Amino acid sequence: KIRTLQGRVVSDKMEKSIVVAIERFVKHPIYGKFIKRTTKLHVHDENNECGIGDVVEIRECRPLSKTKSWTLVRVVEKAV
Amino acid sequence: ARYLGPKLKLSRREGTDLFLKSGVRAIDTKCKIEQAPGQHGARKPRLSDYGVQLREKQKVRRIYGVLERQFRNYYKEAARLKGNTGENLLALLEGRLDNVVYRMGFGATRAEARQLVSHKAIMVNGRVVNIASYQVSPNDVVSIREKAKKQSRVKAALELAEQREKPTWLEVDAGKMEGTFKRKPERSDLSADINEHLIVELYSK
Amino acid sequence: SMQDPIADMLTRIRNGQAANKAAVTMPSSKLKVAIANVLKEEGFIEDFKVEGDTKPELELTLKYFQGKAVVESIQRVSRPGLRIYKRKDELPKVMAGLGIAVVSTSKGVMTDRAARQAGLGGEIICYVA
Amino acid sequence: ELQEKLIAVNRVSKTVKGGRIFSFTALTVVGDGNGRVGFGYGKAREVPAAIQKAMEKARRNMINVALNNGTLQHPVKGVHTGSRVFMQPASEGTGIIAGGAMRAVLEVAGVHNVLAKAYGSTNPINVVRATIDGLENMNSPEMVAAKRGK
Amino acid sequence: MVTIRLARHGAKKRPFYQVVVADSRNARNGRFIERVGFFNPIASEKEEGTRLDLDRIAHWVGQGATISDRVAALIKEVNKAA
Amino acid sequence: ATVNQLVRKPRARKVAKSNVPALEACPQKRGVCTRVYTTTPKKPNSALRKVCRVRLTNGFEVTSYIGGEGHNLQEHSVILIRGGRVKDLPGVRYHTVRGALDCSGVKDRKQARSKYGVKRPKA
RNA sequence: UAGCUAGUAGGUGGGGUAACGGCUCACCUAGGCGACGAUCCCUAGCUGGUCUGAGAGGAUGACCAGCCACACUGGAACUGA
RNA sequence: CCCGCAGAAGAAGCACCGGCUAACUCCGUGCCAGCAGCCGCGGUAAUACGGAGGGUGCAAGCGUUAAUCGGAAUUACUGGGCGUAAAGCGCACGCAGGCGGUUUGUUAAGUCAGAUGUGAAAUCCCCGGGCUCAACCUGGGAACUGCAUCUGAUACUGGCAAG
Ligand SMILES: [Mg+2]
Ligand SMILES: [Mg+2]
Ligand SMILES: [Mg+2]
Ligand SMILES: [Mg+2]
Ligand SMILES: [Mg+2]
Ligand SMILES: [Mg+2]
Ligand SMILES: [Mg+2]
Ligand SMILES: [Mg+2]
Ligand SMILES: [Mg+2]
Ligand SMILES: [Mg+2]
Ligand SMILES: [Mg+2]
Ligand SMILES: [Mg+2]
Ligand SMILES: [Mg+2]
Ligand SMILES: [Mg+2]
Ligand SMILES: [Mg+2]
Ligand SMILES: [Mg+2]
Repeated sequence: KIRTLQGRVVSDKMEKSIVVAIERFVKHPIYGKFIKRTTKLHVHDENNECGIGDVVEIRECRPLSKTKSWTLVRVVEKAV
Repeated sequence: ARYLGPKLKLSRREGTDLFLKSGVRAIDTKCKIEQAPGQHGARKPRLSDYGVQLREKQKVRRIYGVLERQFRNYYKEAARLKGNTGENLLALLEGRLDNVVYRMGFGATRAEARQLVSHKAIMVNGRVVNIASYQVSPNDVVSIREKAKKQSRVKAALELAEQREKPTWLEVDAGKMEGTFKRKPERSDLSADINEHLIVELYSK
Repeated sequence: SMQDPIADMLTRIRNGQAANKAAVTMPSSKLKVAIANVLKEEGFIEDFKVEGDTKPELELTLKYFQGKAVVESIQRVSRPGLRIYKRKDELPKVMAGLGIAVVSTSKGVMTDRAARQAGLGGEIICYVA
Repeated sequence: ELQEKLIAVNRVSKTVKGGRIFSFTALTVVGDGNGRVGFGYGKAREVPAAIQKAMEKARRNMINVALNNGTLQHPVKGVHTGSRVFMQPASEGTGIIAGGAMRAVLEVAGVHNVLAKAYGSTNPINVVRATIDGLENMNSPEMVAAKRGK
Repeated sequence: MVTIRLARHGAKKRPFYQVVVADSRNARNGRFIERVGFFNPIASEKEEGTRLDLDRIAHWVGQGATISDRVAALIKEVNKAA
Repeated sequence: ATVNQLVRKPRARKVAKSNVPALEACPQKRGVCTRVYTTTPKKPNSALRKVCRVRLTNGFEVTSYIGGEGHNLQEHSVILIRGGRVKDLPGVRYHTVRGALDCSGVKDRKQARSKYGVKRPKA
């Protein structure tokens, strides 16, 4: 359940894993202005049924691999 | 210390009697009210917009016999306590066991009183007190030590206590030589034309 | 304008009264009126008419007193790429309460007063005064 | 209760054919405890002969302010020439907090307790009126509902 | 070995201890879970002057709060049953 | 400027140059005195003032001034650098504290004795 | 300093830890990181907090307290919770 | 800590006074001696060097140096400028990035509201106690912009659908 995130499966050239850059917002701690950010994670997909250009929610969990601590939960959007 | 030097020579650098040495004559000759505060009495000391707050300083200051630092600590806090920081300052300068004890007939000159308190010869609200810079809150049971009620100082002093514009913010019966600070000396009743619209600036830089 | 609308609105009025103009005009929009109410119903304008069921038109009838204008101190704030948001303990208070700041709270847009009165924050807008 | 206090007295000069001359300049303002203010400015070949002209022109041609109890009310801010000034309402107790001109031009303008500061140049003959400019906009809390309400 | 011991926090000569539930191998008065009452060694009869939060005491002893002597004495010294 | 124009490269403080290199937080350092001389002032002034090139403990050899009338400062005579520059003397960004280590304080100076070096006149 | 990285990024099975994991090994895929600034160079123990300041902000991390690291230098394991 | 015992007795110094800056005179010197934070002082009548007289300011301390912030809105979100004072690329196209006319529906991420954990204690601050006061010690509360979570709000912003 956690919270997940409809990140972007920017990468998939891996096996059972996919690099995903999550978009994020935040006010500047000084000038104050909503700015976009990124959260590139190494998700896990045993069946590898995600795909690039797609959109999916990622959830954190047991440290699967050195950097990979998240797994695929669902594929909201996809296609290209 | 507290100047410990010539009182008149210091009163000249101000003019308006700063109390201190009294209980007799003073003023009009025997002092030289702004006649020669030093040597250039003639040469007009045309102060600046700054000279005021600064010259004012010595008055609300030396008149009570205090140092330069001890004063700041007072003023700084004189702002913390909610309310008009201005007068809120004179109050503390009043509750001081110095002027308090003094303003009740005891001792001719505040300094003459500072000695009494310092020498255990003073008592307040039961327990004895020998520290001048003691914030004497109202309602206290002030009174000279019965271990010296009849000495001389307080005697030849309590006499002029009458001439001293009878304080209202308090009630002191020269009788058994006791008194109690009724309530805060509301600026007005504080018989003084002194200007405080500077004390708040010179220390607000 | 060719980017931010509301920005022009607040201007149009401040400009008009600047030169004792009758009443400037601009293409009406839902948000434009929500900010308009807080003008006529908040003492700042006579009233606003409409024109065009598809191509509307706002009509802020400016005002002036003795020998000067009424709404003589208006400015935008939560402009794009700089939008401002604040909580109840942060709510504005235009010119020491003497002025007003349109605030788009979750419960419709309304003057600074209705903000605290209703107890809530909202997208601060201009500083009418 | 017309209060009058000097602001500044520079010398100012000018060169000419034979040699060069001078015309001392005097800056002064005027006002009453109530809340009126009326500055001025004059000059002459002597400190006094000029100081008087300045005041006279000052005591004349003046404007009033909606001065409150003793301080101000809303955020006052008047500008003029090369100088920006800001004045804030200092609650009772905090005496007049100002530097040069902006100071003297207030202890007579009625305002007793207020803390303000400038931004631009410190030029006196410019900072003075710069303060008045603020007063110029200092409207009162009342009357507003009149211009707007009904 | 958590327990409710005493920790000196008063000025020199005029000590003002502070009972708190902390670890056994903990420093003088550093690392600590939660301060349960105190104890002011003076006098002059000022109504009170040495609370203790009795109810909090038990909250931990349930496990293994090795409440030291002095502190344990506090429970008694103060109206534990009143 | 523009908010975003900053987000790229926010404003920055201009690192002030410590007009006192042979400082290193040290309010003063000992010396060695490589040599002492008598140079001339800038341009608007005259008179040959007294200066000295003392070598600091950190090998930061520099030159200092010798305030006050007269001085016993010889050559190998060690001194304690004070700091503070001068005007007529170019480069000289330090002064020798009189009445300390080897350098003796002024002579017969019955005024502002704290400077230089003169412990009470005679009481 | 504009490129950087093979146990490198991930996957299988052995092995291993108190326990997840290239932690390690064999094999397989050829990834992974980077201008939202990697890699490299200089510097620095981190925080509560401290100083200054109207505030925002700037400077700082001594003594008190929490955390981390270090114990002649480099290296290693033994006992044991 | 309290009592008593002689006896003013044993207990003042430092800096500054040309302008910023409170506080002036007289001598000696003569671009020499030297002063100097800045502007600048001195080449026979120095309030600026040195001494004295005096005064001004601090106080068991005073002054000099070193160091941070302040002033400095002088890196400026608050809170700045770019015709000539420093400052518009020689000019276009355009990726990323930033920004987005208008109406409705939907979403509820930005945002607003309330609840909850949590943001150690101690500094700080409000009130109030304990040292004769104060320094200091100490009770309670506030506060800890924060982080996340739960449930709501839907005006604006963002997403989707329809234009
Ligand atoms: Mg004119
Ligand atoms: Mg300037
Ligand atoms: Mg210096
Ligand atoms: Mg494995
Ligand atoms: Mg180090
Ligand atoms: Mg500031
Ligand atoms: Mg070793
Ligand atoms: Mg002067
Ligand atoms: Mg000198
Ligand atoms: Mg002479
Ligand atoms: Mg700044
Ligand atoms: Mg500029
Ligand atoms: Mg140019
Ligand atoms: Mg061009
Ligand atoms: Mg805290
Ligand atoms: Mg929408």
